[PDB]
Amino acid sequence: GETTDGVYRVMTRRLLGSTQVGVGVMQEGVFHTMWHVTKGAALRSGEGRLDPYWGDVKQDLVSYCGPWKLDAAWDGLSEVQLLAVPPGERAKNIQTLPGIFKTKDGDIGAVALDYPAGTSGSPILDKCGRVIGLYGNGVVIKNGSYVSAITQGKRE
Amino acid sequence: DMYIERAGDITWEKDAEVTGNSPRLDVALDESGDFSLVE
Ligand SMILES: CC(C)Nc1nc2ccc(C(=O)Nc3cnn(C)c3)cc2[nH]1
Repeated sequence: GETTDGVYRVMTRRLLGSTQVGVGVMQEGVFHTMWHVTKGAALRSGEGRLDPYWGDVKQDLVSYCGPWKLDAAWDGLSEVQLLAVPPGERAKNIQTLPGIFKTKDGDIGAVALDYPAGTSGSPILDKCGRVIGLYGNGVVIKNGSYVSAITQGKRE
Repeated sequence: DMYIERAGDITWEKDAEVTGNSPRLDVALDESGDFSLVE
């Protein structure tokens, strides 16, 4: 069905009413979201079907209809925008300077914005509007707030 | 059955709400894709 580039909501009619489980990005005919949103299950777009193509539970990412297309990276210096798509609320851009997640395998950018779990999959953008990652996989800090990593896949 | 609905264009918006801090956190990623605080 709908194949236009842009940000989309991922919904389900399995629970009470219509519930938003997450968000995703459509780009170059490929739908990109986080694994914990769909659990790798197939999606419906109008009257069409989107089948998974690639996924990895450790990276917490999944791509539909084709391989991962998003290849932009945070430069380690500039502020970025979280194009948040919250449940039952309109798309809203929020600008912030990312922090860092120091791991044994390298540093990763991290946005200190807190949004419901239904917001998972919302894109994070650079100055030219390119998608540098997805929001939704992070940690709960001392003061109870959520801090998400900037999660980016690999483009082959 | 999960379904998708369009929510908007992906663009940088000038003069957006500027909020949020920049913390440097020591973390670990487990085999199931879960992050945890290392202190
Ligand atoms: C702290 C609270 C007030 N807010 C809060 N925003 C959240 C966003 C995502 C998740 C979440 O569960 N993610 C995940 C990524 N991978 N998996 C398996 C599960 C939790 C959140 N909590």
